Amino acid sequence: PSCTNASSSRFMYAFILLVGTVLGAIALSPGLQDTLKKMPFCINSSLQVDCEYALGYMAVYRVCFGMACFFALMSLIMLGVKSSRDPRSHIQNNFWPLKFLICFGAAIGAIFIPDGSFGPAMMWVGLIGGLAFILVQLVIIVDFAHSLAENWIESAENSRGYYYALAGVTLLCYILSLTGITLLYIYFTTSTGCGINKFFISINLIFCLAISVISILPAVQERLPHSGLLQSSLVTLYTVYLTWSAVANNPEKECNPGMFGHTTRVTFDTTNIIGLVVWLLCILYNCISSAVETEGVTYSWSMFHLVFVCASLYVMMTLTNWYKPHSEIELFNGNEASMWVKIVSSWLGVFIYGWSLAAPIVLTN
Amino acid sequence: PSCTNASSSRFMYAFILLVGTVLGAIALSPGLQDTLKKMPFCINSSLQVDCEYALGYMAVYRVCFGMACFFALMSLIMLGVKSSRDPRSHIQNNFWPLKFLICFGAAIGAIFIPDGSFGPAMMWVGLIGGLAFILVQLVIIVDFAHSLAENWIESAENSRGYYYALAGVTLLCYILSLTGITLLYIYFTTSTGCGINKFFISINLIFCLAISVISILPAVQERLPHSGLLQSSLVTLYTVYLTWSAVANNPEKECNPGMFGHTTRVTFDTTNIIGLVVWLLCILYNCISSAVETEGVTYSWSMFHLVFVCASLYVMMTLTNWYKPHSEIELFNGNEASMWVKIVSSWLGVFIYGWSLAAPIVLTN
Amino acid sequence: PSCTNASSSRFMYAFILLVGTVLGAIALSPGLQDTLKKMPFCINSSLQVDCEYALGYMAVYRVCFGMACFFALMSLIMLGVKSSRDPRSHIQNNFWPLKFLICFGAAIGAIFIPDGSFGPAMMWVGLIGGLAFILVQLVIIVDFAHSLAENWIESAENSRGYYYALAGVTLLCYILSLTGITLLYIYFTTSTGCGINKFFISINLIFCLAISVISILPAVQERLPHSGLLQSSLVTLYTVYLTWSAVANNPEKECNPGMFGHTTRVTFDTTNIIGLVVWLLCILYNCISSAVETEGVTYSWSMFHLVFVCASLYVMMTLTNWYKPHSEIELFNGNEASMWVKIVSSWLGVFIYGWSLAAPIVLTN
Ligand SMILES: CCCCCCCCCCC(CCCCCCCCCC)(CO[C@H]1O[C@@H](CO)[C@H](O[C@@H]2O[C@@H](CO)[C@H](O)[C@@H](O)[C@@H]2O)[C@@H](O)[C@@H]1O)CO[C@H]1O[C@@H](CO)[C@H](O[C@@H]2O[C@@H](CO)[C@H](O)[C@@H](O)[C@@H]2O)[C@@H](O)[C@H]1O
Ligand SMILES: CCCCCCCCCCC(CCCCCCCCCC)(CO[C@H]1O[C@@H](CO)[C@H](O[C@@H]2O[C@@H](CO)[C@H](O)[C@@H](O)[C@@H]2O)[C@@H](O)[C@@H]1O)CO[C@H]1O[C@@H](CO)[C@H](O[C@@H]2O[C@@H](CO)[C@H](O)[C@@H](O)[C@@H]2O)[C@@H](O)[C@H]1O
Repeated sequence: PSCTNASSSRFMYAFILLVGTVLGAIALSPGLQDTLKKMPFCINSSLQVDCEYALGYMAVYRVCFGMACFFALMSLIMLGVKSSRDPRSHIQNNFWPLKFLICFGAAIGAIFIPDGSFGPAMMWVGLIGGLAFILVQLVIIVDFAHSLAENWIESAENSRGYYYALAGVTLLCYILSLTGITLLYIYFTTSTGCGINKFFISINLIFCLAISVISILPAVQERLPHSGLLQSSLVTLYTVYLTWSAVANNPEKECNPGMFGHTTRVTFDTTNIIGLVVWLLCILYNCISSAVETEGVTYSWSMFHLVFVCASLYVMMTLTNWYKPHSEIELFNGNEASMWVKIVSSWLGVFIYGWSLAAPIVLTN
Repeated sequence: PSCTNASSSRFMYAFILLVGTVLGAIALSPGLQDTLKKMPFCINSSLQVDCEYALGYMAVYRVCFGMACFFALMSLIMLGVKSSRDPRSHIQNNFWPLKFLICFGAAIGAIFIPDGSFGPAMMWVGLIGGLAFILVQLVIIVDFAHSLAENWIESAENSRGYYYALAGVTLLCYILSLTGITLLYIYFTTSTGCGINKFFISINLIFCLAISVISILPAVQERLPHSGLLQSSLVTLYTVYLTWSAVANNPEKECNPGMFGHTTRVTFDTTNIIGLVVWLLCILYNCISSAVETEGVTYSWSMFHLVFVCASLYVMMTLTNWYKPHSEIELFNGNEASMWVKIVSSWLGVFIYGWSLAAPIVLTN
Repeated sequence: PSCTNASSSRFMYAFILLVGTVLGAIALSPGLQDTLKKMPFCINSSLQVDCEYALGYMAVYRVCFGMACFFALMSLIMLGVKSSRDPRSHIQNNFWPLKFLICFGAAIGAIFIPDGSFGPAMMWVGLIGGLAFILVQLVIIVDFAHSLAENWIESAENSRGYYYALAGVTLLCYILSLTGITLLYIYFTTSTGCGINKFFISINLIFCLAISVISILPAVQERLPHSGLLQSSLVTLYTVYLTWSAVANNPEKECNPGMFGHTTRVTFDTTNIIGLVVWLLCILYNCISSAVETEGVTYSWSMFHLVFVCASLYVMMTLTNWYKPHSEIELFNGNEASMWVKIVSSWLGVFIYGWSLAAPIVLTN
């Protein structure tokens, strides 16, 4: 009755966000839209280089602003709700076409916003939202790892069917992370040119070893028996991903060969694909009867919409490769304020996991 | 059954007003529509300067007139209702697409109204509606402040979690208001040129201090214990906002540097954004099971629609920056009849709050 | 169940008539449609002056003919009904989109009717319908005045809240009527040129004084205590309105300064706006559970549709300012057959009220 319709609503909102992202990403195609994008919002006209070179980025900004506003509004409405008997529960579950048309309407109206001062404000808002959503998806990954490891250990160790896979998953994740760290050492640093990259990569490797060291010692396993190695494995893979994605945006042509060492600067590579896939997996696991974010409500109706606002901003930032608006083309898709945010996010996430796993042991002895 | 559908209707009307405002504001874009707006309603042709320079303003007038008429009509229908069993309750809750199409139909029909005598009449109607809605939203803000302060004081003071925030909110609002009053002193007045601004700002500061002085004395707190400082803080912030918005329209180029000291005169700044945000918050708090505006009806079905008529007129005025139609471009977006209305509204609002807070104390001793 | 759906139907028919009137009045715009109106129905071509000068008038005729036919047909169907159990009750309440599409379909089909002999026949039909609907709305106004005066006197005189308003309404209506009669004396007559206007205005003033004299004497109040002054006040205001609207169409350039003393002759002034507002108020008060026009039916299903036919014809006539088709432009929007109909309607209405108020007193003594 009520619960199944509420969960169907939780999935309908995910479908809304998905349709919005797919519609936003149809832009920035190499030649199929970069000439069509000249009509919609540059009729108003360091501004000229941005209107002339990167059109898909502006289109993505104007599209995702609409979804951010829609989900912020839905968060403001569903504020203070206590039980499923409130009259506002009736508007969250029934009227779907109105919601679709409002969301898209907002996108179409926002596309008319001219350029000149809209860029940088949204860059800062996107940085904040990206930090928030990175931390949220780290929490989701940790919860999923706990659940999976516990389930396989409890249900499978009576047999030999899943134990092999239980070892193989963590072995494959470790070898992927190690090959990735070696590829970083090989490519994204020189002999004596860039030291900051040799600092970032090395300190992330140190944290990724200390985390798996602390995750196994028996004093922690005494409280919960399933400390295992899978959790630390998935976490270290994710942290290596963030290390690579953060070093990718180094605004120094001395060493960085990614972009620095052409009629456009909009690019789409394997990095963005991996990012979107991890994003989608986290969003779907958030909606499957989970709160890893009659009387009583399972999930707070406002925190859910706030999480979707953060997710929409994260998509805004990751589809545009975290660039700085109104910058000359020689700088070419790299800013300095994004790498620090990403790497501080990675460090805070490693701290969160290492603390939540071994807080009382350190508090006592 | 009945109540949940009635509240869903109260929110559907807010969605109607929101869609109308968003559609009205897509106009007045700097170059994306100012050339398209030449066909619709100037084919008829101090009138020529208005048709040639400010097209977005006329489009906004013609759009918002339709919503004003629609909500006035809905107010006239739902007149005299007593209980939820009347046959007219069936038409207020069910037929939504007809209502959407009637409202938009009215907008599309009104866009055909030619120029020449339509402007000034609507300017006066908009002034009256703006006065009414400013006072309404002041009442809503005062009620919200009472509710929030009472809730936090009663539920939180047993702990230390919210007391810090209870002090921080009022501290932040006070520092914002003080920095704003200082910025007004710095910018919107000269040494010896404009004295009327040094009068308005100073007298508003005097009222904003006396209000917080009276809000704290123990004789008033004897009746209600939660007199506090949050109410006076939010009220003084709102009054400083109105002081700034009223001084912005001074029709004197001697001192005012806002607009006085270009192919168009339609502008959109941070002032309009703050105005629209406060507007939206007040409209949403009006609809959340509140009447701060089986047998018996919670809210009078006609007063609600009258409040929405006033709200639509207020949007009409604030999206067009309160200008005077059919005025030469040198005057440039400033009239004299708006500043007096805004400031008299501010003074009457301060009087309303100061009276409602300390009426019986003054009546007795 | 049945009653609420029947009343919703009574309001849906009013919405149909409103949408039809709004669509008909979008025409006759000064330049926005007078060039577009050259294609639709003059491809067929004292006829040429009407096709060349007044296009909005013909468009309004062709539009309102469709609604007249639709409501006449609905009147013919719902003939002889006795109870709410007849099978024809099922078609009056359910199938709305079909009705909308039939009505508009009829309008679109009627727009194809060519010119040459369609004008004058519809002028005479419109005169008859206008007489009928003027008398109907007079009856509605009298009933409303009785209801309002009785309600305020019975519920309010225990207090002092509404007595002031009960006097103020009648005072304001009297002063409006007197200023109007003086403005007529000043403007619409000369010193010795037009005597027929000095006859009409003076005799209407005499009737409007005698009516208020008879409405107060105690012999009439003996039967019903609420004879009062409000009824006579609203009635005399309405009669002064009809006097002004009838004198406006005097086909004499000697005195009349309204139109007599330009590429078109279609005009739209404050007269038409007041007319449409009074029309809308009467139509809405007709539908609010009233018959001022299980077993048993409250309102006769055929008389309602006949009243709407008369209303549609009245709108047809008042949107076109009661002009004579196929007349030379020098005559310019004034005919002689309309003023007599309007003024005879006014006199018959004053007679109806004066009789219904004081019939038995005169019959006995
Ligand atoms: C829920 C809310 C729904 C809101 C809907 C709003 C719809 C707004 C439509 C906006 C839009 C299409 C783009 C839409 C993008 C949508 C993206 C959707 C994405 C997801 C799917 C309309 O395109 C217009 O194009 C015009 C081309 O002539 C037509 O003009 C016809 O002839 C006219 C002769 O005067 C008549 O006047 C008009 O009547 C006619 O028609 C217009 O009819 C037409 O509307 C904008 O197109 C633009 O095209 C350019 C010429 O390429 C226009 O001209 C430029 O303007 C100067 C300004 O400074 C420039 O400096 C200059 O270069 C140039 O002069 C622009 O002005 C603008 O119009
Ligand atoms: C629920 C109610 C629904 C009611 C719907 C009503 C729809 C009314 C449409 C109105 C409108 C579009 C704008 C609509 C704006 C909508 C805004 C919506 C906003 C939210 C989304 C129709 O545009 C017309 O444009 C014409 C252009 O030629 C076409 O003419 C075609 O060829 C013809 C050859 O003779 C045929 O005769 C016709 O048959 C053909 O088709 C018309 O077919 C077309 O309809 C008005 O456009 C205007 O365009 C201009 C030329 O730019 C027209 O010419 C001007 O008029 C003089 C007058 O004095 C001017 O002095 C002069 O400069 C010029 O001569 C205008 O007259 C007017 O037409």
